[PDB]
Amino acid sequence: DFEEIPEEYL
Amino acid sequence: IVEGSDAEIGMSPWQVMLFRKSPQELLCGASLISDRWVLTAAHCLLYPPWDKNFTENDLLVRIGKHSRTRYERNIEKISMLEKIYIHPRYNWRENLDRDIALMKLKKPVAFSDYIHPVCLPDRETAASLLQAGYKGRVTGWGNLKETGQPSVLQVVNLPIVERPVCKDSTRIRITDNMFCAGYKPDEGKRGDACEGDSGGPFVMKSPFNNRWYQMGIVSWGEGCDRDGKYGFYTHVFRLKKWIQKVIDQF
Amino acid sequence: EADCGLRPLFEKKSLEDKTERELLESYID
Ligand SMILES: *[C@H]1O[C@H](CO)[C@@H](O)[C@H](O)[C@H]1NC(C)=O
Repeated sequence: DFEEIPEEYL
Repeated sequence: IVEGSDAEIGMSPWQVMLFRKSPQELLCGASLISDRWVLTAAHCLLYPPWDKNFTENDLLVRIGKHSRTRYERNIEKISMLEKIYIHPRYNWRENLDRDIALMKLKKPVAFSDYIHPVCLPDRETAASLLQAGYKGRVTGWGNLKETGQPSVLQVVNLPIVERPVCKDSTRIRITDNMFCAGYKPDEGKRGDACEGDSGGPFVMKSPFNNRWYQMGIVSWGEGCDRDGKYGFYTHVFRLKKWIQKVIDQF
Repeated sequence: EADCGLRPLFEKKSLEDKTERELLESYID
């Protein structure tokens, strides 16, 4: 249920 | 946080969310104490009775957050861990004595309207404010009940409790490195930290210089917001020497 | 950080949040 974060943060 | 309320925007800009990379979950609370150092509870990282042992690359620090689950674009900053330092006499076998840890960020975080460090107490501050009946403030994205989860950061103000009442409320061995806070059944009002609030800050606002100080770290409790039970917090000023040495060293 | 514990959206603009007065009233000394 957590929105995905930017791939940069891995 | 049980029986607390939604935080205001920018109300606790030192609030950090420790976030697990995989799977993506809330790990714990934490606080920003400089542009590169984050304070949390050691049990957030190391708790072998539950097989918890996290290293740097297992997680991320999310700073400037308000919503629990959303990626708050253009507001939060997500940082990587360079190193974790747990108190070497942290006592996970027994009672979580010296429940404290530091994390160094890979790069400094930029301060903003939503991101700003809290102060750490010196002796006069602690002696001035750490008094039975004085209230501090605890914040977190943890459980709303002992037995769901909040949409946004929660806040609760709680009074510090006399040491004898703390001791008499529990069979656990309380140390000088802990204090407890919360209302007594007679007081009528309610509120506590809970599961997921672990690691986050207990702060007080000095009436002398009107700065916010982190006096405590959310450490443990028996159940949450139970009548006659209190929340237990790490005593930040008692562990200040260790904090200074680690920061001065590394 | 010599500016620690001063919130941009509150202390730095002389705004108070909704429950900080509750803490102040408990600081009876
Ligand atoms: C488990 O954590 C690390 C591995 O992440 C390991 O080196 C360590 O010895 C273990 N437990 C202790 C008490 O740190």
